[PDB]
Amino acid sequence: ALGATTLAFRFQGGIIVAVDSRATAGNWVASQTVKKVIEINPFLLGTMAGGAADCQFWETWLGSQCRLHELREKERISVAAASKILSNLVYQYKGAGLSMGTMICGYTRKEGPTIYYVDSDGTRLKGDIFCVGSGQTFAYGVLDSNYKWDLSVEDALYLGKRSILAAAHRDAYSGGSVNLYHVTEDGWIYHGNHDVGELFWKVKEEEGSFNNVIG
Amino acid sequence: TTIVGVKFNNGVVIAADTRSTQGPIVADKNCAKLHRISPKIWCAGAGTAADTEAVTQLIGSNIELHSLYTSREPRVVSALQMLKQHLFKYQGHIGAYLIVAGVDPTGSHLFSIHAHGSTDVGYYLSLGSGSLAAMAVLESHWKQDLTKEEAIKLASDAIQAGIWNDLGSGSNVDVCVMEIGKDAEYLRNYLTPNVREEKQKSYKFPRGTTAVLKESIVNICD
Amino acid sequence: SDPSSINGGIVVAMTGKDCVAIACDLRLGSQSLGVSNKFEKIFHYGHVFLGITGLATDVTTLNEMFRYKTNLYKLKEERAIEPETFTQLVSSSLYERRFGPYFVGPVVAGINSKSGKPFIAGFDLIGCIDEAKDFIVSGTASDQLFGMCESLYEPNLEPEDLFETISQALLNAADRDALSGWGAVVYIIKKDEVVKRYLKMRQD
Amino acid sequence: TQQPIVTGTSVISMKYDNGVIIAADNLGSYGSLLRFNGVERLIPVGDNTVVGISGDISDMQHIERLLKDLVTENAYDNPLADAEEALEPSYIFEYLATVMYQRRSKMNPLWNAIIVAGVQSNGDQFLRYVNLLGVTYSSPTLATGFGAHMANPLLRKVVDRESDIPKTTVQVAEEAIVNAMRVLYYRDARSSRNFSLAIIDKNTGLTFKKNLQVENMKWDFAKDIKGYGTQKI
Amino acid sequence: TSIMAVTFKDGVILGADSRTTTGAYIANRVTDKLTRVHDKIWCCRSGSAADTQAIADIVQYHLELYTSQYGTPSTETAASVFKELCYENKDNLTAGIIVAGYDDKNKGEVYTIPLGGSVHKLPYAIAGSGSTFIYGYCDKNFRENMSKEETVDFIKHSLSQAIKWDGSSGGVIRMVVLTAAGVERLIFYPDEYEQL
Amino acid sequence: TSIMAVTFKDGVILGADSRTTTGAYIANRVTDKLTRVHDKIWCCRSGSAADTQAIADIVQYHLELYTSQYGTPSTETAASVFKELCYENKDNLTAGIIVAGYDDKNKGEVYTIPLGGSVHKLPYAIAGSGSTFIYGYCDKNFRENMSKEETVDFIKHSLSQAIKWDGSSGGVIRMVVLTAAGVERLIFYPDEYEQL
Amino acid sequence: MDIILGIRVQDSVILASSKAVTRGISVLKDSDDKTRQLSPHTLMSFAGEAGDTVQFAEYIQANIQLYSIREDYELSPQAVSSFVRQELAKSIRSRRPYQVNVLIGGYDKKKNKPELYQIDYLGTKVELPYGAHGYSGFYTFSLLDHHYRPDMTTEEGLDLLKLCVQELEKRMPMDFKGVIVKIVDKDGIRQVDDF
Amino acid sequence: MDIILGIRVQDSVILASSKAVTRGISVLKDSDDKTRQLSPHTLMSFAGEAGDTVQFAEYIQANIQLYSIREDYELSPQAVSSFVRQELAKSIRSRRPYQVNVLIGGYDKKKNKPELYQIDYLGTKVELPYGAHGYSGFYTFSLLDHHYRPDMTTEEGLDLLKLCVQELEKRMPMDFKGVIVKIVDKDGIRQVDDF
Amino acid sequence: QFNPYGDNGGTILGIAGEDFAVLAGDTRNITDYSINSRYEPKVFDCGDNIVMSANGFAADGDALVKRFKNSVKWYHFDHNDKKLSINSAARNIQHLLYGKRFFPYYVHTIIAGLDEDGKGAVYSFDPVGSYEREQCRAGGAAASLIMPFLDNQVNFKNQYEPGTNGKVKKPLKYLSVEEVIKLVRDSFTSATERHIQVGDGLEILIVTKDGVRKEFYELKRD
Ligand SMILES: *[C@@](C)(CO)[C@](*)(O)[C@H](CC(C)C)NC(=O)[C@H](Cc1ccccc1)NC(=O)[C@H](CC(C)C)NC(=O)[C@H](CCc1ccccc1)NC(=O)CN1CCOCC1
Ligand SMILES: *[C@@](C)(CO)[C@](*)(O)[C@H](CC(C)C)NC(=O)[C@H](Cc1ccccc1)NC(=O)[C@H](CC(C)C)NC(=O)[C@H](CCc1ccccc1)NC(=O)CN1CCOCC1
Ligand SMILES: *[C@@](C)(CO)[C@](*)(O)[C@H](CC(C)C)NC(=O)[C@H](Cc1ccccc1)NC(=O)[C@H](CC(C)C)NC(=O)[C@H](CCc1ccccc1)NC(=O)CN1CCOCC1
Ligand SMILES: [Cl-]
Ligand SMILES: [Cl-]
Ligand SMILES: [Mg+2]
Ligand SMILES: [Mg+2]
Ligand SMILES: [Mg+2]
Repeated sequence: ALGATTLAFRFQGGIIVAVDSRATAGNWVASQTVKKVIEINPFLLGTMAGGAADCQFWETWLGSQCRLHELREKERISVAAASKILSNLVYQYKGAGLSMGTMICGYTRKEGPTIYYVDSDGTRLKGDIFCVGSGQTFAYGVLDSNYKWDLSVEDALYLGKRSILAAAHRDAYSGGSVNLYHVTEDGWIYHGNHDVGELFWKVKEEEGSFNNVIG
Repeated sequence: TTIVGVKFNNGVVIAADTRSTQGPIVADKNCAKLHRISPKIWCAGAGTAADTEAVTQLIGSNIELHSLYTSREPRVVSALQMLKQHLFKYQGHIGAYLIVAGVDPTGSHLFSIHAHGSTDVGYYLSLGSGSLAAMAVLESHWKQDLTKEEAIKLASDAIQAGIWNDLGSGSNVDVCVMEIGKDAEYLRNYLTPNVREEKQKSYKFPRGTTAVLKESIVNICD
Repeated sequence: SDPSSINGGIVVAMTGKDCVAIACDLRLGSQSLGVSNKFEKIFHYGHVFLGITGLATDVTTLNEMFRYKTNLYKLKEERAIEPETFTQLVSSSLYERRFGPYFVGPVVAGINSKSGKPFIAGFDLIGCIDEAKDFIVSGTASDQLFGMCESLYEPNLEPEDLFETISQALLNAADRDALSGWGAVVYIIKKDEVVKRYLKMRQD
Repeated sequence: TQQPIVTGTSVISMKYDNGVIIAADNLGSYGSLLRFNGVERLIPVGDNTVVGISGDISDMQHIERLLKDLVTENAYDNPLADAEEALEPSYIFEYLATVMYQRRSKMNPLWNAIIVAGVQSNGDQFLRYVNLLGVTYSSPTLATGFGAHMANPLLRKVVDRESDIPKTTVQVAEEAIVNAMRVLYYRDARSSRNFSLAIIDKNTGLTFKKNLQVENMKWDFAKDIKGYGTQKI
Repeated sequence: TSIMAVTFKDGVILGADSRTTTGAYIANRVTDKLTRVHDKIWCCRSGSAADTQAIADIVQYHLELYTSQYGTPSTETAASVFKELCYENKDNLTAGIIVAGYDDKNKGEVYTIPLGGSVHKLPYAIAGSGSTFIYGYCDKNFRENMSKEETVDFIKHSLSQAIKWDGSSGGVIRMVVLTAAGVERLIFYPDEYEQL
Repeated sequence: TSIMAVTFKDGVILGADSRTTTGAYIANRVTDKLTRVHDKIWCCRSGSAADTQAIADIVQYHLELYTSQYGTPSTETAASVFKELCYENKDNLTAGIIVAGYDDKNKGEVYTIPLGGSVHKLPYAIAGSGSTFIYGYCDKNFRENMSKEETVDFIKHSLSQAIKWDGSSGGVIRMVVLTAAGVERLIFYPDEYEQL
Repeated sequence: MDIILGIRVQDSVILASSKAVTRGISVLKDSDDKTRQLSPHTLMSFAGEAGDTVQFAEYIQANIQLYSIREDYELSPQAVSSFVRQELAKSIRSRRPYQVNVLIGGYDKKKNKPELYQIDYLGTKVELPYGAHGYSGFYTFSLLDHHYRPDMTTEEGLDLLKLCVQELEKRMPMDFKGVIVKIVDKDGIRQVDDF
Repeated sequence: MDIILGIRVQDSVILASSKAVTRGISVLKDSDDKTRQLSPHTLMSFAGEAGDTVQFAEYIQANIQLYSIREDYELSPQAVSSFVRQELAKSIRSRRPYQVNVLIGGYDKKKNKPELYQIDYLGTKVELPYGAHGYSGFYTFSLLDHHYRPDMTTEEGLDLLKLCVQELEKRMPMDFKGVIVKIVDKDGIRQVDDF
Repeated sequence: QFNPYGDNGGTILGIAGEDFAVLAGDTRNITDYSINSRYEPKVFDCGDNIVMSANGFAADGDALVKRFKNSVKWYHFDHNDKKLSINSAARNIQHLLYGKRFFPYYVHTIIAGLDEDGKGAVYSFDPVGSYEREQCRAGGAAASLIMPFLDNQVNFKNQYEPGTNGKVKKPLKYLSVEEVIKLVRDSFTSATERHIQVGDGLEILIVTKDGVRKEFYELKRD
């Protein structure tokens, strides 16, 4: 039962991944410092939406399976194969009550930047843009209107950061802070933690947006 | 809640704790559960807080008008009868559990009333979530021919049993003594055995700690 | 489908030395969706202040109702209503709807013009009065406010100090509640002057 | 998933300076029917432990059998079975608590509330509770069912904390227990007048008292009570 | 509850226990379930304490108003008023009442009123949760035209057994004797009746 | 059902009615609820007819196998086998059984086994839906070390009342006498016991 | 899911409302106007339970028109919105409540300012720069929150509105068959025929 | 409501399948291919419960490909359809059944005839000239019943198919984001990129 | 129907310092409105300078702690008496909890100790195994009361530097063990006042490189 805003999108320079940090137990805000990006390995990322434990446990388990693959095959695992290992696993547990909605993100030679939406009822979708969580609608709006394939890395990082902010503002169960990631062929790069409180006022002033809010 | 009533030689005494809950939360640490129906007829209330206050005030109002109409001091049985008929009519939906006590020209009286409209007579009574803890004390220490000072002791000891052992009850002990031929004495916070200890630190903030966007003078005058 | 937690919101009130303070957040939502950041929950009828949390339609309705009743009170009595009397009016009006109640958590705050004594009070949805020396809390973050107020509060605070204490109680409680926040307002009330300050808080 | 049929009510106990006391009435109820009157719900294990059980009686008889079998098994290939390697209250308790939690985890509980009272080999008093959920706790006073609501308040007036234990004698502690059993007879609708009481002392050992009765009761004031309010006759 | 009323040579005797319960908790151990609706017309109350009290209060009002206009009412008339209330409000009541009274013409009479609101005139009646355990005993031991002392022993022994087996019954045994002589209240304590 | 077993000077006597019901319809008015599990160990059956028959058949099998290996079993042993079945299958059974037997050493013994599967050794036992109405009568009239004729009258009068008040009990009164002399079957018809 | 949107700009109020009427698995109509003119400078759009919507809108319309005739005077948008709120506030505790959500767009001629009011079926009123009902807000508010400026023109407001409709048409599951757009300003109410 | 259609004409089988994938109030994707090639001359489209659809389709695909390698021979559409039916017939009485409906379009090289099979999740097989699953049949069957002729060409079949999609886009409540069309004939399987 | 879960109340608190860490918890055990024990410890020394508490349903809490203590014991056997790091213990506990994902332990778990750099560490778990390292964490009945207070006093949230127009935040800094215990004591006395399930006593376990020290403080018993 976790409110969240997670996104991931393909572009010229690889993949951007952005998430919020809030965890709620009803109305009660349990945490503002939750890590919703799971570092499966140095080349693969996973997002956490739905069950926190289900996502943590099985995407950590996934990293173990990926390490065993490259030990036996002497080759990096494809994003396709990694995502399918996870989707086939949760499909076995279908009906039992697992709750997940995740994006498995990676950049390889044969595939290029690749994103797979994997979900607890067995769904496995390849795509360019994905948004998941209680605040996904708010983030989609900013993404759809501003997204282009030929985005620069600087502008793409801002777009993902701005999209989470949009949801954090409107969605009650999204917020805390923003965690950014850039996925390249040589691995992922962490682009810091950004407190939404400080980030909102900063974006308001610099961008001219959020006129409905007094500041 | 924990509430009790005890009869003695020349009158009757009632007592109550002072906790008021809202789920597992303590809303009021020092609330008054002892109500005045008439000068010498007082009521201890347990259950739904609004209901006990509302029903005691309504009957108290009607008792006053009745006392003026009849040119007589009100009787406990009148308050008892008026309360139970009101509660019975609402089939328990008004969640008031009361201990009614007082002195009148007929003598000293002690009754209890339940939400559905049933009444009981006794020398010692207890109601509320801590009634079992209180009744255990009453059953252990009560005797016939109690004095005023013995009855107050027994009553407050019964409330303390509820305060310590029942999570629904807590804080202080209120008492009201109704003796024949005398004015009723309401002893608010008769015992205060749950005083908060000194805090380890002062949390007084330096001035200007809080960030402010706008200031403005509010006009309360005409 | 719990009327008291659809729209969200909080109100807190405190006493100081020859003063009172009452504060509220500005959020109005429809469950997860935030709708307005200008929804003030504190109203005043003369020098008596009333904060109301709960279902927003009932908040608006009750304000209009007590404005109605206090205006008629003043015309007949030829004087403004006092906090102690207003508290009883609120209780009466709510219990009148005992078996079809307004889903609200009101809070009264003010200073008696005759005696000069600071006064605060709280109610449940059917009119039970909760009078207090120290503080009153209400709303979806009432648990959080109870924890802040019980530790931060001390008696006989000066208006300027009292302002900081109530503001910090509200802000940190609101940040641990999803349905509260999006702005805040604090009223500092002295015998013959009232200051209203808008706080800067995180907007998530 | 069960439902209890034949049941036993409160079991009460407390610590005193040299040992522990435990008591329970001799009734086996069948709903509102007070069906069986010769039921012993205190079961000694060795000469240093007494297990008091409330709840379902068929499940109680099962536990009796387990404890009896536990003594037999401990004696196997054990020359010090009546000495250093004899059964301790802490051993007996942990065994039961293990069983109770395993049974709740299989959704097939033993519908009981148990108090294990005894004295350890080093003289320390042992008093601990366990129930159908596998929940465990210890305290200077322990009670089950109605006893938790009515007896504990009375026993805690004697021993309110740990420091009050050396100050409490066996005479005073026994008096409080017997008084508590009377109060339960006044106020528990599934209780009986007849009961058993057991004392485990570090010096005088195990004293098991059967066929006790509640006495010195107050009923006389009932004659003065007439009607339910207005009635004078 | 355990309650009963028994007719005999000189009149009628009502009998009852003194226990009031809330689940398994005894809310009152010295309850008075024998209640006066008229000088020599009394009733035994079983079921809801609230319902039976409300009913008895109304009946007492009706019979007081009857007496002001038409003089002393019959025991049959009293039972009819009880019935009318219990029958017409059967959906909202839980009350098992035994009506007992003494006339000079009709002598001792007993009417029982179960849940439905039906009326049954009997030589003796038993009711309440504890009555189930003494149907056999009471049927075997009841005789018509017993003496006062015999009738007291019959009620005492009967309610003694009812109390022994029924957890919902206990405390003291109250009795009310209705004869031409007047109205006599009796009480019997545990130490006496338990060891019968 | 109404069933009972009573110990006396020379041994033990089992007693039962003969009614079997499906709702309010009497499926069998001449049922035999007294059943043999061993030469001088019998049982009274109450509850589900299917369950009690299945149980008794298994116990008879266990005691027949016991006898082949270890000789004649005790009445306590028989009660233990019944208990084991009733306790371990308590979720799927509705059986209230009274076990009664005669040893030469232990004489007459009675064990009752309620729904839960608990065991209770008693001087006498009563069970079944109709037993509720005779708890008072049986408690007042039972004595230890009665004669055969006294015990027969006690059971006859007791079950007579149980049948009179319980709609789920009726027909004939069957009895089985267990002594050193042997096994004697008795029967008593309505015209006799009804007018007691 | 009847999509109704509202945007208040510098000098006007713009209301956009979906054209589809669906019943079961069939789109019965694709040209439905989900609005009523309450007065020359006040417009109300609506969405909610079938039947209740039109019945409520026309009932309000009749009451406001009655007021206009009686006083020979147009009620302010604020006054109309308060009247509408009170009717819904009564309704929610009735035997069968009106399950209708509304937006009220009006131009106040005394203040020379446009005004947009959002009122849900419970009687929850708020004045806003931009508003929506149902799931519509979940998509558009992020866009409006970003691109909305308080000093925009009517033409800039229509472009901002087009951006919202495009986003809804992309991400919403149901086909709502486009929108009818209407503008409220100092000169009254008019419809944009080509959208 | 994942639209899947099928039309058997003179010399080919045409399958049309919707592109939308919806989850809650969001269209997650608008370019989804709801089909798998079982063999060079056999194509299966599918629709139903999320996860189950793809898992089932790929499982069938693997089994048919295994058969092809083992025997160095392509199974007939009739044989493949029977195998698929039996798997669903087993499934329906399992602990957790596959909730998947399929159309199987194939060209039989021995008979030189196109063949279309409709199989629902219960294992209910029928050979048809035209077929559909879900609510799709409720709109299109009347059109197909009318304009369908057995001697039509592939181009005539595509025009007939366009007519069905237009009717669905007009009357269906949900936006299914168009269709991917594929043709199965003597030369194998190919996709129509512009539809 | 049989309900295998229960609520034994209580509340716990873990704070992490620079070179130390504390794990506190009240000693009260309850069921409904009754008190089972005024002193029933639920914070345990598990070895290897790891302290642990599992609050909620006591039976599940005792089982988990017992299993983890056992896990530590076998880690030594299988890995040549290697010291179990706090991060390794956390991951191990995740697997214990998730092993019962479809019949959970109804507990909120918190562990405290020192990381491999010697700095204070606190980890918190949900009932099914999700975990996170944190500076500050309250768990249990009164977590909602305590936690926002810690946010304000430990992490200095919503506090800005005086005179800076709310532009410059108050700087984060490590607190002393003495200052931390003050906050813990004040946190629990406040929670005791307003939560009925909190009281009786407070037991704190402090963890430094030197070892594990204990401190006990009385709380209100009402
Ligand atoms: C002991 C302390 C507890 O048994 C006593 O019995 C006291 C009696 C004194 C105070 C007169 N009882 C209570 O304090 C009583 C306990 C209780 C709670 C709920 C139902 C029945 C009894 N508490 C109350 O009545 C509080 C009083 C507040 C603290 C001023 N009221 C509530 O808890 C109300 C319940 C109102 C109610 C409505 C309809 C039927 C029954 C009760 N609950 C809320 O306000 C909760 N919620 C908050 C958000 O707004 C919507 C309601
Ligand atoms: C024997 C006990 C049974 O036949 C007697 O008949 C006596 C009659 C005397 C007192 C005249 N009956 C009772 O004592 C009677 C038993 C009973 C209970 C419920 C329904 C019918 C009969 N007890 C009561 O009426 C008590 C008296 C109070 C404690 C002073 N009242 C309750 O138990 C109320 C009754 C509410 C009610 C329910 C259905 C119909 C009418 C009224 N119940 C509660 O308070 C609920 N209680 C809350 C605590 O948890 C357990 C349930
Ligand atoms: C007295 C009657 C009650 O204590 C005795 O105990 C005897 C015991 C003798 C026969 C050993 N009991 C019965 O006669 C017994 C009563 C009974 C009924 C249901 C459950 C438990 C006890 N009657 C039966 O067992 C009959 C015997 C048949 C007619 C030969 N069986 C039924 O009534 C079956 C039982 C099904 C069942 C239900 C629950 C648990 C176990 C078995 N029921 C039906 O046929 C249903 N019937 C259909 C027609 O409409 C009414 C219901
Ligand atoms: Cl009564
Ligand atoms: Cl049979
Ligand atoms: Mg937010
Ligand atoms: Mg019969
Ligand atoms: Mg207490």
